[PDB]
Amino acid sequence: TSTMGNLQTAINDKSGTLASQNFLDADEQKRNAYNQAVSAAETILNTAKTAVEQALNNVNNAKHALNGTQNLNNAKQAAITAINGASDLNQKQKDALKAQANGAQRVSNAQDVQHNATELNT
Amino acid sequence: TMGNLQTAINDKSGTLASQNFLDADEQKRNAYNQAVSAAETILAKTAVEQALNNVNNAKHALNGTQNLNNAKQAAITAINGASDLNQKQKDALKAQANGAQRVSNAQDVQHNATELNT
Ligand SMILES: [Cl-]
Ligand SMILES: [Cl-]
Ligand SMILES: [Cl-]
Ligand SMILES: [Cl-]
Ligand code: NA
Ligand code: NA
Ligand SMILES: [Zn+2]
Ligand SMILES: [Zn+2]
Ligand SMILES: [Zn+2]
Ligand SMILES: [Zn+2]
Ligand SMILES: [Zn+2]
Ligand SMILES: [Zn+2]
Ligand SMILES: [Zn+2]
Ligand SMILES: [Zn+2]
Ligand SMILES: [Zn+2]
Ligand SMILES: [Zn+2]
Ligand SMILES: [Zn+2]
Ligand SMILES: [Zn+2]
Ligand SMILES: [Zn+2]
Ligand SMILES: [Zn+2]
Ligand SMILES: [Zn+2]
Ligand SMILES: [Zn+2]
Ligand SMILES: [Zn+2]
Ligand SMILES: [Zn+2]
Repeated sequence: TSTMGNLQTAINDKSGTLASQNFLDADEQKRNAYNQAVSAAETILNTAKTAVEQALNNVNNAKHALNGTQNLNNAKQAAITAINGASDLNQKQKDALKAQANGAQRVSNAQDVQHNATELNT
Repeated sequence: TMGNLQTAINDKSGTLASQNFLDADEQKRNAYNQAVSAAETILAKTAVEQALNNVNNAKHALNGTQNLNNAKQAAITAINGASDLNQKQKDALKAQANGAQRVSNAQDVQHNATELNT
């Protein structure tokens, strides 16, 4: 069906999604929900229109719920806030650490910056 | 806000490799590329915030995925209207259309169906 085609359009995007920062840094429950929806759709692509439609909806909703990007932005702001509240750091150190946080490509990089700032401050 | 802008610029290469970009209308691909370039140039709060909006709006506007689903349906419709094809041929061609990973693959299926039908 047109629904089968649409479902395929979602499952075939699996691998690029799974390699994206927005997936990789999403909350674990949300990563699991996307994986489970993709597996369920793959089962079908090997139905009733309602079953295909529910599978499609479940993939789209899981995919849209991935929040790696927002997690990264939140991690950056947390690092910045820490760097700003680090009263013992001089301006040069704060600037360098801010540059690291703002440039963080992964949540772990921003978290490492926060930890390093706090360590240096003490 | 500089941090948030950086998050959008740094995603440029993965976006550019996605089918949703590659098969987007050319004006929408251009719009995303221009917005990313404008943001890169920056890397006033309101100028940073507008740059960010512009990247996010351009990214959201990319429509490769919808172009692919459209191309799939157009191929299916052609296959369905191809009165000289038998059930076996129609089925095989529908499988190819539904499995198309890029717009061009679905358009090739449509052309092939029409050619086979005539
Ligand atoms: Cl991403
Ligand atoms: Cl895509
Ligand atoms: Cl695809
Ligand atoms: Cl054609
Ligand atoms: Na999301
Ligand atoms: Na879009
Ligand atoms: Zn992304
Ligand atoms: Zn979405
Ligand atoms: Zn002190
Ligand atoms: Zn670490
Ligand atoms: Zn720590
Ligand atoms: Zn330590
Ligand atoms: Zn220590
Ligand atoms: Zn990405
Ligand atoms: Zn993709
Ligand atoms: Zn995609
Ligand atoms: Zn268009
Ligand atoms: Zn504003
Ligand atoms: Zn969006
Ligand atoms: Zn099928
Ligand atoms: Zn072609
Ligand atoms: Zn043709
Ligand atoms: Zn031909
Ligand atoms: Zn011919």
